[PDB]
Amino acid sequence: DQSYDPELGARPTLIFIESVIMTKFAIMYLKKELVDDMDVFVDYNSKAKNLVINLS
Amino acid sequence: SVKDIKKLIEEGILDYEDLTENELRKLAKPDDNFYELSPYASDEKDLSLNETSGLTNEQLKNFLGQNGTYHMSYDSKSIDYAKQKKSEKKEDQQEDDDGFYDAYKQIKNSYDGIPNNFNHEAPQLIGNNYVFTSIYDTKENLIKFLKKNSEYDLYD
Amino acid sequence: SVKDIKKLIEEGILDYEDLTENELRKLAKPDDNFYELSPYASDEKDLSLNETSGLTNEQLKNFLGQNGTYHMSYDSKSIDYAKQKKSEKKEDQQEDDDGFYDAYKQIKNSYDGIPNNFNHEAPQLIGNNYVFTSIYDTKENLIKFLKKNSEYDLYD
Amino acid sequence: NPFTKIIHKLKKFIRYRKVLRWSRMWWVLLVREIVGDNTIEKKTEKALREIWDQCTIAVYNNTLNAVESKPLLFLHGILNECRNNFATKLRQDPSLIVAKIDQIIKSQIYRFWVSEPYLKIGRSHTLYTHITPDAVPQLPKECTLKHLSSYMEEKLKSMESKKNIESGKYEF
Amino acid sequence: AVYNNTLNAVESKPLLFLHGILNECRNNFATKLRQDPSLIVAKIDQIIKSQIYRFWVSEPYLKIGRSHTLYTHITPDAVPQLPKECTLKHLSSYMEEKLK
Amino acid sequence: LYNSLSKSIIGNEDIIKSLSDAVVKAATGMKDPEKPIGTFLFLGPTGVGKTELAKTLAIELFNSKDNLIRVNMSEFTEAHSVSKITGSPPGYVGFSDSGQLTEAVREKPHSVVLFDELEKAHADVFKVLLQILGDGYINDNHRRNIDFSNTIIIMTSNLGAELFKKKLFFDADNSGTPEYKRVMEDVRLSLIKKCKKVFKPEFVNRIDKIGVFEPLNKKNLHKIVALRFKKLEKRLEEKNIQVSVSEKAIDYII
Ligand SMILES: Nc1ncnc2c1ncn2[C@@H]1O[C@H](COP(=O)(O)OP(=O)(O)OP(O)(O)=S)[C@@H](O)[C@H]1O
Repeated sequence: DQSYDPELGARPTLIFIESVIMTKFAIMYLKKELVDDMDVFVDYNSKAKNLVINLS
Repeated sequence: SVKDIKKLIEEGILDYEDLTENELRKLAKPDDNFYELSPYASDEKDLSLNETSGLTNEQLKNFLGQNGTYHMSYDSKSIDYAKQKKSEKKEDQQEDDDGFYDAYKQIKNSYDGIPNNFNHEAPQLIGNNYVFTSIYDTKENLIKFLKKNSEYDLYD
Repeated sequence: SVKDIKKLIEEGILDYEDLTENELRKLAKPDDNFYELSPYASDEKDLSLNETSGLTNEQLKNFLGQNGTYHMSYDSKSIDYAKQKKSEKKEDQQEDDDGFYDAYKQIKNSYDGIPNNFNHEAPQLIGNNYVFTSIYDTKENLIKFLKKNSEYDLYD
Repeated sequence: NPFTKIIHKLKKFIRYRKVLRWSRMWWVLLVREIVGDNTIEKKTEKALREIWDQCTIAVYNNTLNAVESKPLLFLHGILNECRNNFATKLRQDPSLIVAKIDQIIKSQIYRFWVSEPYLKIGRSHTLYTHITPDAVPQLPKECTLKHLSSYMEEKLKSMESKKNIESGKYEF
Repeated sequence: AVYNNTLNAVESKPLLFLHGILNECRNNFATKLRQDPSLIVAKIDQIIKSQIYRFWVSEPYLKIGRSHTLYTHITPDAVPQLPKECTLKHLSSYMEEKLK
Repeated sequence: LYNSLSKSIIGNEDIIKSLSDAVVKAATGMKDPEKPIGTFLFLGPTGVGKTELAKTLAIELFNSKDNLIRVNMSEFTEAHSVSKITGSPPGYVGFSDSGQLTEAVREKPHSVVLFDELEKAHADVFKVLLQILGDGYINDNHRRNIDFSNTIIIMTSNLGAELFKKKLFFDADNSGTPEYKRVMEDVRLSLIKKCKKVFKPEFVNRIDKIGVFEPLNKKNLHKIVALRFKKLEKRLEEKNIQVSVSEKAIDYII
């Protein structure tokens, strides 16, 4: 719903996956808040917002 | 009691019927963004002026007035001239812009008493007094209030 | 006592009320750059002349004067001609603004009695006498003096 | 000049009396679609009713079909005649008269002007004079341009706002 | 020319007329006035382009247009002055301060 | 790298956030094996440092101007000029080289690929570019793949003259948040809308981040010029030049 555009053919939906969600996975991997063996469980907070609950 | 705070309470607790006369007057006045200077405007493609328009012919108007069993009213020179100059470059863009979103936005603004490129707050007479609305804050729940409840009685 | 030195003292020590009549007369006269020959002007894009303008029609003016329940006043031929030539030989040369700055400079000069490309010192009647101002030295603190204090009494 | 004014007011009554029943009726609906519950000027209707009457005079001389037999052929004929007759006359439209008749043609919401409450007035024997805004029942809200326009807010600006991103303002 | 083109009332929606009238005389002055020493076409350009004509319709100004005064009675004294922050002269001065 | 780009280039850090994080995805396992990493569309007004970012990334991410690969699109304005990108097909004049651009990427796969000004090209040149931003499956005349993975494809084009940013920022304020932020996005949407007008919107989907650059004025221009004198400090010392700037030394220039 943040990037729905059928006229552009749902590539901006995947750019929004790559430019937002995957970029936070890349930044938080360099600084050591993500161990190599971590399970990731993305969930929306229903507080205007996204949060990823890290699990081990 | 302040202009800005009451509209944050209209969804939560209190309705529109219990406001003060000085509170209904204040909520219909423009905000503080009015009187704040900003010399910026854009998108000067307005549907208000017609480029195909021409003067009164005064010989055709004489001829159309006598009812003359005629077959066409308008002049059709300048409105075929605009059709020809539109076809000059096939319209890659505009075969479906300018027949869509920019039309319905400017039509809805003309129901609120707002000019087409006008980004600021605009009055419209509702009943006995004026209500300053804009594109951004349409104040639609006030217009429902001052039309319905203010049929018989007076509010300022 | 000299024309040039007094305006260097207006910020520092003395105000405008204590000047001599011959000092207020001298400070409103033009400087020594006036009478010095400099035959060069540039940027001949003035907002004073309108290229879209035309003669009085004398048949339209007869028709518009009788109030004629008409729908358009002006002629709209030369002002659509200038719109068409702007879109064709201009879109190659792409868009130009001419209002981001050249408009507001020439408007402020017209409030000071200065022509649009006029780089020299220009008079404007303030009260009873003239004050020669330019673009460079606007003499705004004198205009505040000779309007406010010279309402009732006379100064030369 | 007042005498010539009288006969050419009569010539819309001796002939053209059947169209101006359907014409003034489709104009009372059109003023409601253009304005939509704001105070209309009683004086410059008369400037624009004469242009709308000259649109229907111009269409009914071009049609072999009857008006009562096939009514929507005239709405496509009359509205497009005054989509251009207003465009060649009205320079400035503050109330957007050319612009709204553009969208009544392009969105085809003029089919509600010919309906079961509306076909009863045009068949009945009323002179054009007697057709008032009270005689014309109002369209439902879904058929005013307002509702349709507002329905084009919601669609576009739900998606126009989902045009692009601040790309990093979104935190979690 | 504008009031014959509007079904809306003037008192009901006033700014539609300011956009209609000023643009009509933005061009009516342009087709008639060749030389503008007082820059009449040029200033009406910037009143449209900067939208500072919204102050011409305000709470002191909506009282005159509703009142029953004939147009011959309206003088420059009956119309109250705009504040200095609203006029074009301070708008044109504050612009040149910012851009220079 | 986000801090080092903020040194030499000042404005439009939100583009830099989209630019630097593409390198962050490349440095880790967050890599897209099909799409080339870091495709961008640099629209903006004339005069700002748009092509300057491709110079800084060659000096920083690759330590050499050799990894900067300029493409003079003024050479590629004709519809016949598109064969100069991919080389001449077999049986014709040439064919020994695989092309101007396509040969040079083959020996340096880790390099930025600058496209100078996409506003001046025939649309047939854009047709090859659909594959270029889309995949690394670009074939030569001998039909060998070219590795456009790890290539940052910077594509500046002006369109500055035409409209939006062309409208001169009316208020040369640094950033009015309730004003500048709102109006800029409205012009940027228009810029994207214009593309559908010309860049054939299939090409827009291949873009990872269209970035509108903010036009310079007195607040921004005051900050740029001292770093240009610091560029005179590094280059022109050893032969001993060490300049200094003042309050009046920048105000005299602006
Ligand atoms: N934000 C900036 N940071 C650093 N230097 C800048 C910046 N903006 C402009 N410059 C300088 O100003 C010039 C900008 O060159 P460029 O504008 O990138 O060339 P160009 O991009 O082809 O220009 P246009 O817009 O296409 S005509 C160079 O000398 C830069 O060093």
